[PDB]
Amino acid sequence: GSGKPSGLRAARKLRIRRRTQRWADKSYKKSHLGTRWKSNPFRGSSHAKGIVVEKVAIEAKQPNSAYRKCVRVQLIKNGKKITAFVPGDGCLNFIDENDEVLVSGFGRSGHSVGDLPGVKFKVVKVARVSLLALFKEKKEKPRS
Amino acid sequence: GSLARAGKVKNQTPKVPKLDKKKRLTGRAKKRQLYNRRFSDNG
Amino acid sequence: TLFGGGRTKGFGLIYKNVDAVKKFEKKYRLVREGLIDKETKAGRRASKELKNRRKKVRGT
Amino acid sequence: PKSYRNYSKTARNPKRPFEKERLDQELKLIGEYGLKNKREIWRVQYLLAKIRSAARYLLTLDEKSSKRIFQGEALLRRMVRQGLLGENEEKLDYVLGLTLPKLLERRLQTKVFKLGLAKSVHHARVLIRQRHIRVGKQMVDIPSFLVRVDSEKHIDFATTSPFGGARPGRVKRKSLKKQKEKTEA
Amino acid sequence: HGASRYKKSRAKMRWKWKKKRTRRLQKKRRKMRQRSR
RNA sequence: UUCUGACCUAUCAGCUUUUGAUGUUAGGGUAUUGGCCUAACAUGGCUAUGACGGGUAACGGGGAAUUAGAGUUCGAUUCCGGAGAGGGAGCCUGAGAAAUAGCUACCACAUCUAAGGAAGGCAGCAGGCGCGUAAAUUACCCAAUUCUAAAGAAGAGAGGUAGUGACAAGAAAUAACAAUGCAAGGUUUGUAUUGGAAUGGUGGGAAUUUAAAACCUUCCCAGAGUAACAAUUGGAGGGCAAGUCUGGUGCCAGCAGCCGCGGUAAUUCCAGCUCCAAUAGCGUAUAUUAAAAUUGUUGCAGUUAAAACGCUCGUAGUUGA
Repeated sequence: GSGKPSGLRAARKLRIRRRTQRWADKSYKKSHLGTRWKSNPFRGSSHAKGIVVEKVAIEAKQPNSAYRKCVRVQLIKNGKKITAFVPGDGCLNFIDENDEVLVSGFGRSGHSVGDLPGVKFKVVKVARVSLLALFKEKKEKPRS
Repeated sequence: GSLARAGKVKNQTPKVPKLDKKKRLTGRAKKRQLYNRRFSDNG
Repeated sequence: TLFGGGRTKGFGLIYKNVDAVKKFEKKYRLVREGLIDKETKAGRRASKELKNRRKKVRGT
Repeated sequence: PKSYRNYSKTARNPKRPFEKERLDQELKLIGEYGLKNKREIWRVQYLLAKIRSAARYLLTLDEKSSKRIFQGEALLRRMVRQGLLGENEEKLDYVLGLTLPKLLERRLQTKVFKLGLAKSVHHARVLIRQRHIRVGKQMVDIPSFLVRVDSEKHIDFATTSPFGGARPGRVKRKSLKKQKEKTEA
Repeated sequence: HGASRYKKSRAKMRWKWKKKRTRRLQKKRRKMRQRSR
């Protein structure tokens, strides 16, 4: 009493009420609506190959003061322009004018990361060579 | 400008070699030795 | 031998006569015992030469 | 087609890793039982938990229920075969009474150390690993081998080992022999 | 906002005023629709 | 051919019916029932229990992942059943095919041409191109497993065997021990200098295994002290286990799931040192379950935090002294 129907033959109400009310969940909407397969430029891949269009220096969100060196990349896979982060300070300096990048997601399932403003992707390999190795120097030598 | 400014600190710092290192224990030996170092007299 | 040896397990067969050995034993096993090496060694190149023929144009 | 043989994971991870008191308890278990990995604890724990889950299912099922009494007698009989339950313990509530040290004690390295064939759990582990132990005339290389009730007193040295009374033949021992022989010659 | 109206905490400008701006805006848009069609 | 069982969608509510929709009759057709097809005659039939459309990154099941109990997600992908063989379509042959290494034609492709003409179809096995975030050899064999024939004795890229394989899964090294020095305990136990014992991997030969080769195992030779026969991956403010450790940068460079660190003495950046976690594995992304009694049958909430239809009647609905 004072709640959901107890009735034996009331499964119909419980199913319809549940079915309709399910949609307000955020994860359920993204997964069960078509927008997933549409609006994501990675289109259900973790990873994508693109080419660097522009090197840009984005200023950090209000609590911090700092310019984050980033790369505007055009995906070859779907022909889409994205802005991607490049980890490693001198690695951006190493990276070339129209570099071929293997870009990934950024640890947050299409949501924003830290003080970066809508930059939802990060480049993790360039010209088939590893970003970590480029950052290291003990590990694998730069490309020719 | 900010394009110039990029990559400073790693290049800037005066790097030092990692010099002479003795090899560590592995495995069961390393864990047992660690257990003894922490927990025997010092537990 | 099995792990740590000192034991060897196998399988043996002893036939009634030499005619039985010829009759009911496998050719590789007869070779392994002692018999001549296998005939017509060529894989599928045999098939390739075989399939070419049209109605007694040539035997070869 | 694919191979039709089955396979299964050895363990379940203990989650929430930096529970200090739990972590240090595992280190004490490693220290005691001559183990190489937390995974060793976790596999023996997983086996114990599988047993505990079975024992819970049986004791939750009714008295005199045919499957339950059969499977229960079979389980206890197996505990007797393993020697995991001994003489003084003989019902499903003693299976619930079973503990992770009791299972760990079943390891061959523990038995070798206990019998005093080797001087320590690690020395026992290496003695087994160097193929120098044998259980009932079977050479064995596995220190984690879980002994049955009968086999505990059937543990002695591998026959073709030095400790078996056969040849050492070692590079050292042979080198000394060559040195003596060259000296004499 | 949500479907539910007003709820001035600290909030912003007046909800009735936001509503006035949108009602006026919708009419303006309706005039753009009229221009179109 | 009977019964029973579906994901999402109402910003899809009336559909179906001259072109058989639904019935009746008569025939024809079929392998046989059958609007299966033709004629004649009826005017029905299906629809909130969501019909009819539309979506689906939708082959179906046995099942898989996570499951305390519910559940939730997932099921090309070893078996069973279906579908398809460039697109559509049509036949022939035969008991069985609307076959596809059967045929014919059209469209989409496309090869040789002697310029008249002619022939071609990998979503069989390799291998290649393109696509891409992403995936192996034109290897050897019919010995087993089975299949087909004029059925033993022959065939079979079915099937087996290797090669490439850190997809996963299991087992499992990277020391052990005695001397000394130190430590604590007053004549004991524990542990950083030394130095003699034990050993696989590794290199070679066999026995053996095999279609053959290779692996396994087993034996015989060889054979470690820096046991160079070289443990890595990521951390040490908090969440969260270990440093107010040593230098450098100076709100810059930068890092860091999140909070944050950085404006000169940085416990977070760049090095170095020590320490810690897991370990031959550990990072990273994306998707997914738990987390979430944060979708709630079990098991939610609605005075003030989000949420009682303005109100009442009322058919279906659900509930019924």
